[PDB]
Amino acid sequence: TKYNIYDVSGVGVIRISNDTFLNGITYTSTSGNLLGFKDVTNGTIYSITP
Amino acid sequence: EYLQITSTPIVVDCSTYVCNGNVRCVELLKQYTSACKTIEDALRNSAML
Amino acid sequence: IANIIYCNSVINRLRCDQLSFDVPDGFYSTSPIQPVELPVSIVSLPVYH
Amino acid sequence: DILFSKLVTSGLGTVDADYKKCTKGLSIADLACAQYYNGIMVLPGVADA
Amino acid sequence: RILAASFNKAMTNIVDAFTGVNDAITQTSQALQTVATALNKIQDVVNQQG
Ligand SMILES: *[C@@H]1O[C@H](CO)[C@@H](O[C@@H]2O[C@H](CO)[C@@H](O[C@@H]3O[C@H](CO)[C@@H](O)[C@H](O)[C@@H]3O)[C@H](O)[C@H]2NC(C)=O)[C@H](O)[C@H]1NC(C)=O
Ligand SMILES: *[C@@H]1O[C@H](CO)[C@@H](O)[C@H](O)[C@H]1NC(C)=O
Repeated sequence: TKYNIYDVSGVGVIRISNDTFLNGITYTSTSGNLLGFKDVTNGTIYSITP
Repeated sequence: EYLQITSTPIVVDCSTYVCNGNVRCVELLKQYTSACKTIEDALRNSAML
Repeated sequence: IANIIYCNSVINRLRCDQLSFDVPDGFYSTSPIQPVELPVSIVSLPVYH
Repeated sequence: DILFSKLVTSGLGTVDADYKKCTKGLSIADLACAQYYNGIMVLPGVADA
Repeated sequence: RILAASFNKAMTNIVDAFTGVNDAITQTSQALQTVATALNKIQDVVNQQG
């Protein structure tokens, strides 16, 4: 899917996760690409992969 | 006495690094015919030898 | 025109991208074709709106 | 094994990624899987264990 | 007589390996492995220089 998640846009696949990362809502790689995000409601983590 | 006998090989996909899987970028990249081929041949043949 | 090759098969696709009729033995990188019918996903912070 | 533990544990360095792990995406991609998405592939050491 | 005969038979397997008419039986000895290694190395020189 073509996504725009917390104002970061791209194309990838979204999955559910297993992590409980407490800090922040967007997680990025060194290149800057979006690796995951959190829903500021329940708090679930999701992952993003090309 | 210590002597190094190997260096860990690394290969890079030229299209993915430069265009990040964007379908329009890779189409423009294809005019750079001699660019990716030189890079990929250099890294690949080093690993084979 | 001497000879042509259609870029339709998997081996011919690799030959077309490597831009040579003969390909040496080895391990070559490749990327599958992206789907074009692409849904849209949006996540945003609820704010003063 | 003293020469492989007294020396620095290079967990931030070159390690061949488990590609069966990365695309499953059950957890946020680690440093090795992050490199894989940008086209960088580190191959297993030729001087195997 | 044996030293000469084994030498002469070795040369035939070398020349035929360079041409490739014995390519299906090039693993019969690690002496013929060096012929495959040399041809592998030469072809890189002939191609990579341009
Ligand atoms: C130098 O290279 C030569 C070959 O160019 C090596 O000769 C090979 O040595 C092995 C081990 O002795 C031989 O294999 C064994 O042969 C015996 C008898 O047939 C058999 O019982 C074993 O199960 C195994 O097959 C091999 O046939 C022989 N080949 C030739 C062409 O002589 C030699 O070992 C190398 N020497 C050094 C010091 O690196
Ligand atoms: C989920 O994460 C936990 C904590 O890291 C780990 O123990 C477990 O192996 C993970 N589960 C799967 C199925 O990968």
